[PDB]
Amino acid sequence: MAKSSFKQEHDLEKRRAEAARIREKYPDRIPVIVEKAEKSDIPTIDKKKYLVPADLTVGQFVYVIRKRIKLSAEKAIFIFVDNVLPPAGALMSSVYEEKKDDDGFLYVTYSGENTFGFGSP
Repeated sequence: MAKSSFKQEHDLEKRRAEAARIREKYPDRIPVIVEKAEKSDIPTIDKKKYLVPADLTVGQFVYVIRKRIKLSAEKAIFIFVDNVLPPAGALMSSVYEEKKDDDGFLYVTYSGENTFGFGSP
């Protein structure tokens, strides 16, 4: 209902392994799986999945998306997961190991705001 991707393509072995493999490896980079929300209207960003360092926060991950993906000036991005709205400033890292975790891999879903929805080509 909230996100849509991994639920269609399950592969814990991959998530679990890559998760513990990285935390054991050294980089300790936050595995972020960006996915388009159901009511998402912010298309352009190559979401899919990619490992992002834990040396940053939630809003930093947002800063990663940097709302430069055909986004508007005064506007920005917004993430929804499991019907939530992360602290966007906390710390995807600590957070990853303090509240939200499934194995070590982090799954997120992006969504925009009053970005694009007027006239399409």
